[PDB]
Amino acid sequence: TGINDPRLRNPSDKFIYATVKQSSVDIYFRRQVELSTMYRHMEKHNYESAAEAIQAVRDNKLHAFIWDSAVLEFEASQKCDLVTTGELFFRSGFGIGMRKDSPWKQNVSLSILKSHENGFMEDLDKTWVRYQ
Amino acid sequence: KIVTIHQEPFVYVKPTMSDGTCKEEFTVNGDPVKKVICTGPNDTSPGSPRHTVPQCCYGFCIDLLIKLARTMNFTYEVHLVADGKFGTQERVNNSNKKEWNGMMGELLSGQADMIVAPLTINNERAQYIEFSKPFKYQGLTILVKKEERITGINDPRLRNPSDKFIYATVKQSSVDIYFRRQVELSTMYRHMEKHNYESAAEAIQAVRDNKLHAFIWDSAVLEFEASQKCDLVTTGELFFRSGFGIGMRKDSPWKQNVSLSILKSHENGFMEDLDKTWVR
Amino acid sequence: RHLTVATLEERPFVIVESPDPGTGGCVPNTVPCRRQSNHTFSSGDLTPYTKLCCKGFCIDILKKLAKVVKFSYDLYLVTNGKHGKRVRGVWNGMIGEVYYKRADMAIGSLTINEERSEIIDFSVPFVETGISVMVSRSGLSDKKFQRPQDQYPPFRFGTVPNGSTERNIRSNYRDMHTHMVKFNQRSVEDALTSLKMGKLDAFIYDAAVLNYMAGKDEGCKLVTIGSGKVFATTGYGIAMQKDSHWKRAIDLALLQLLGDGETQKLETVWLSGICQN
Ligand SMILES: *[C@@H]1O[C@H](CO)[C@@H](O[C@@H]2O[C@H](CO)[C@@H](O[C@H]3O[C@H](CO)[C@@H](O)[C@H](O)[C@@H]3O)[C@H](O)[C@H]2NC(C)=O)[C@H](O)[C@H]1NC(C)=O
Ligand SMILES: *[C@@H]1O[C@H](CO)[C@@H](O)[C@H](O)[C@H]1NC(C)=O
Repeated sequence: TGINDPRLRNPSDKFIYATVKQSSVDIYFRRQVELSTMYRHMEKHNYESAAEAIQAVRDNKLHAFIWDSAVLEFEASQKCDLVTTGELFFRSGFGIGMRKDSPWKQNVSLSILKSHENGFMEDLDKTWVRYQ
Repeated sequence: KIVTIHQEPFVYVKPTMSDGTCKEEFTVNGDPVKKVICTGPNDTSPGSPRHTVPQCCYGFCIDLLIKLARTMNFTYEVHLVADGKFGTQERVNNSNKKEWNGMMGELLSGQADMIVAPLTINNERAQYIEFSKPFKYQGLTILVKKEERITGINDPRLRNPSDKFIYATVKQSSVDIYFRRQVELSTMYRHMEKHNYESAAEAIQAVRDNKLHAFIWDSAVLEFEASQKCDLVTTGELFFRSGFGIGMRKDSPWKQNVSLSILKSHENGFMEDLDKTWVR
Repeated sequence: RHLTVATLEERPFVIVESPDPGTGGCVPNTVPCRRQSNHTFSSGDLTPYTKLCCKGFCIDILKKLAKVVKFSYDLYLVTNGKHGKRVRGVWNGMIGEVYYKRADMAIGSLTINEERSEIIDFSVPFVETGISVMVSRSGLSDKKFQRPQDQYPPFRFGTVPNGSTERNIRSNYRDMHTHMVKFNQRSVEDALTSLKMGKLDAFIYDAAVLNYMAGKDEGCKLVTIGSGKVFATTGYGIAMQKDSHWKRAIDLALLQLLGDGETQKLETVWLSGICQN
């Protein structure tokens, strides 16, 4: 049941769950001190990439994999042999991040916003993620 | 001095006969119910001619007070509360200081020396009235008739009040204090001041008449009426669990006596026998 | 503004752990704690007390109490007896450490009875609990309990001795108490494993701990009666020294915080279960 299952609310040895080490969700679980116990489980099973964890779940080596939405529903819609669960409890954005000093910050911001009002990434989604 | 409020799950009040005594009514086991003569107004004061007519009264709290009195060997006087409300500190009209009313006020004035009722323990009362250990455990829940099973205290339809859904509680009561403390719930408190009732009977009948939609009150009261009246169901879990504890005046010596008495009553389950006598 | 706090290990409320060797201490939510070490058991000054990290529900509530009433505290685990019993007229455990004043207060799976009450001043109970029976998958009026030593193959059930539950049973059911002393158990999980194959029929103990058991039980074995049918309704409360001044402050703070509703969240995060329903 999403995130509020005592299966995950209370860490359990019989159930395996993890993510990729040195990632953003690592910081999420680190700042969520009350979730540190599950972070303790993280220390045992953290992966390095997505594909091998995906295979492990398909091999049932990993019971559940927490990760970002977009990639995950993409994989679900493509392969259909695995099922997603839980709502997007952490609203976030994929954005172009870069150095504070360089002047392209505002330029790239306005350009991507213009593409958004132009629906260019909507066309990209149709090209890559949608129609699957 | 005994003061209380008529509460069917705990306090049964009936008119005495012309001769001025209690009816010889016996339990299903054949033993008579132990009843006393509690004086006080004949019906609620605004609708009443303010006649402090003594009436027969008996029940759970009466049974336990009789037991603990036999344990401590002291006589008593029984008289229900004048206003019929529980009470709280309030900057009343034309005043400045927040003042109690109800049995707390009657005790602080000295009209009664100790309370016997299914009273809820709250920190606000704790500063002024000495609560002993709880004698019963209970919770707070919601009651409806008989389709949108209400979502306890997590339904938005409660969080954003609607004119289609009408709900309230009792004024100057513990639930009022609770809804006043949680400022996040204040909007429902703002709903409260629209339709708040004065006693359980009229609210229960109105819900049975669908004048109200749902009523927030004690778990024990609602389950009692459901097991006896039927046709109405509680919903949602006990969002606030607490105790009914026998309260009494600050710093009077009897607190430790009654505390250990209720402890030993829980030891032999005598209160459980009382419940089986009153809750089947 | 400093107090002496002592407890022992009762899983869902008390968790003892070795401090993180890679950090020296450990992660937050834990408090330093140590062995009950007397003058003879001081074990030298090279290691005056083996640091341990103690965390749990009681730890969280005492943290909130400290942050509200503005008092400090030192924690040490208890060894001499589990919690306390008038052993030959002499109390042990936290009861002994408080009544004889090696300790200031007490916290944990402290069931309030009458005897402890005249012996030790208690607080308002911060959580409710009581007697319950759990069996693998009927009432204190049943012949299964009324006279389990009269008919059928002898019904094999028991509990842990030297406990408040044992005190009540011995004070009400001396014949059944004599039967139960034949079926005493080393630990709660020991009897749990015993009944997982059927060494003992049912266990009689605190309702809360069995709720924590069944809620996390992989086999989902439920108590003798739905909702536990908790007998002898009691709770867990803070234990104070006789007529201690702290009583009013701690009671007021505890009741105020209980009314604020965060204790509901603490119980949701600590004692919730999976197949409890
Ligand atoms: C219960 O209430 C009691 C009165 O308010 C009080 O405890 C009582 O204390 C007196 C004083 O010791 C006891 O009286 C006995 O002792 C005196 C002095 O030795 C004798 O003169 C008496 O004859 C008698 O033997 C009472 O027995 C005692 N009451 C009880 C019930 O024990 C405390 O407020 C409360 N104490 C308890 C234990 O509940
Ligand atoms: C009767 O009550 C008096 C005063 O309350 C007390 O002194 C006496 O001990 C009691 N007797 C019994 C048998 O309880």
